[PDB]
Amino acid sequence: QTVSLFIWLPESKQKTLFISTKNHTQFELNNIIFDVTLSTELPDKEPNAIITKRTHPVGKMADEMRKYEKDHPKVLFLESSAIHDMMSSREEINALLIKNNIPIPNSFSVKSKEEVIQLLQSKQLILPFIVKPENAQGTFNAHQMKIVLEQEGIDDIHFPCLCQHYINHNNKIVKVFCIGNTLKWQTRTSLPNVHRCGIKSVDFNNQHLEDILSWPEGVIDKQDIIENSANRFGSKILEDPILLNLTSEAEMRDLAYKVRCALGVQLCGIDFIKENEQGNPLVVDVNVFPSYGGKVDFDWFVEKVALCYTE
Ligand SMILES: Nc1ncnc2c1ncn2[C@@H]1O[C@H](COP(=O)(O)OP(=O)(O)CP(=O)(O)O)[C@@H](O)[C@H]1O
Ligand SMILES: O=P(O)(O)O[C@H]1[C@H](O)[C@@H](O)[C@H](OP(=O)(O)O)[C@@H](OP(=O)(O)O)[C@H]1O
Ligand SMILES: [Mg+2]
Ligand SMILES: [Mg+2]
Repeated sequence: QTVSLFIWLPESKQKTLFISTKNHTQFELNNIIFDVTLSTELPDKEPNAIITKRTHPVGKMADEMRKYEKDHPKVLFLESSAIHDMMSSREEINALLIKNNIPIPNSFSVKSKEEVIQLLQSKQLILPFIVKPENAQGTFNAHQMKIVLEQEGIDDIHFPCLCQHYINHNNKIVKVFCIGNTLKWQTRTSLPNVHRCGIKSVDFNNQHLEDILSWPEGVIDKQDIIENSANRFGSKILEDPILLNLTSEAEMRDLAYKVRCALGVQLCGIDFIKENEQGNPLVVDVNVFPSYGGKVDFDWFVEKVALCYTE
């Protein structure tokens, strides 16, 4: 039997994702011959599956994608417009995690300051909390965060947004990348533990963590400033999370399976933290068709996609 897989990615994503690339590649896996094509444009001939990350929620690619899906219903998308749309909403992601009993820090999708005030006044939302845009993917603004340390810190929040209780997690985050059942994981630095010293809020873009160098004195412990200032608070690789006693392989596989089932996604990245590095994983982010840690082997990627396709 033969299966055609078509990888549809712009050069920008091809460059960040792959060490190198190939046009024609054919291989056999589990008694099936896979023909894999990579292009920046949609296929002229209908394949069995299209493997794609939609660069932006709106625009030409998004439009082409929706049209193609409608007009070629037999083509499997990894991942579809519908999955990208859901994964572009922090509300929709967290609703599915909650519905599927996957621990997260306490989270509220809010539309207004009045709503935030009521959540604070009723002791539902506990300080400090991080404010994440409702839009989750495809822009610089999607990653523009505020940490609210005191009630007065709510004044300049951009709505709609997710307000999520801030967990002091000792500046370690576990990243689990999935190609279906195939996993890759790592630990990175994250954000420092924060202190409620009187400062009302601080801001950072997750793509520009050097913002943290400018936070007022007292929010971060002096020793944490010493330990992280040399790399400008950048997202730095740490030791393997099992070796660090943060998690186990079985825990990561269980969590990743639960998230994939909850969200109906095969190609994703899951970020989780633990309060004081102990207890339940707390999922803080799920991303469609992620970085996989950057610069991955092309042949590895396509074989694992083929494996996923069979399953
Ligand atoms: N509830 C929480 N408590 C403490 N820190 C949190 C947190 N939620 C997120 N963080 C920190 O903020 C960072 C950015 O949050 P998040 O991962 O949700 O945004 P994002 O979707 O912009 C990241 P990506 O670039 O991986 O998509 C995380 O990497 C983590 O360091
Ligand atoms: O895999 P991690 O380390 O979690 O980071 C990814 C983010 O999670 C994605 O949201 C990025 O996509 P966008 O820049 O389109 O939002 C994505 O950008 P990319 O698709 O260009 O690689 C990555 O930065
Ligand atoms: Mg993240
Ligand atoms: Mg994200």
